[PDB]
Amino acid sequence: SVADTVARVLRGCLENMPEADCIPKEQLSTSFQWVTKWVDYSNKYGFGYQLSDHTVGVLFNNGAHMSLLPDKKTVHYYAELGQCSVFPATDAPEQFISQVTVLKYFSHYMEENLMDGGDLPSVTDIRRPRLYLLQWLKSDKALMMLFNDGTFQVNFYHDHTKIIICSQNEEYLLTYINEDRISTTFRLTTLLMSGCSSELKNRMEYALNMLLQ
Repeated sequence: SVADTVARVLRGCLENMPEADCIPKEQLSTSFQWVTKWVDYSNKYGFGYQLSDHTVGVLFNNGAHMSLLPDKKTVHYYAELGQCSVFPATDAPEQFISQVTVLKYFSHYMEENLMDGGDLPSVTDIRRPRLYLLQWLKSDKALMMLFNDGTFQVNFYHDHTKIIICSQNEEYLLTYINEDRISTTFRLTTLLMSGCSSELKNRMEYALNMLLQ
């Protein structure tokens, strides 16, 4: 249903926007939560990412999810079945220890082998009930990540281009991160009217197809 909403929106814009050469000229200055780095170790432990605020998250293979907050000290854990536990990392209870030291592993792999996926400015304050990954999908072309608040992100392998759909002031936004990791953020309402370049449009289409899976 979170997914239904994002699809409904993105199909809407895709089926209704015009033909264009260039991307839209009207562009915004803002920040919001998005995935700056990620790491797939799903063959063994699960899938990890880092967010814009420097929270580290991991979706484990068994369904559970852990986040390390930007203080590097505080953990938020959801079980498979939804149950939320919050405790500090170093004083973890027995049955979470293996997973915490894995969370930590992911944090340090990302910190010292990977670079930020984009030049969006770090969100200083993320205040809402905080994000966790609902769902991820990899095809041979791209990685798709969907968060509990509807934030939608797809990263293309070939050229490190990315698309991000989020909602900010009760409004839908799409940002394109290009080959140079420069970000441009539009109003969806704006893309609807003015359309965009075929390169962006094709990536939007590819993204939608990932969502309909």
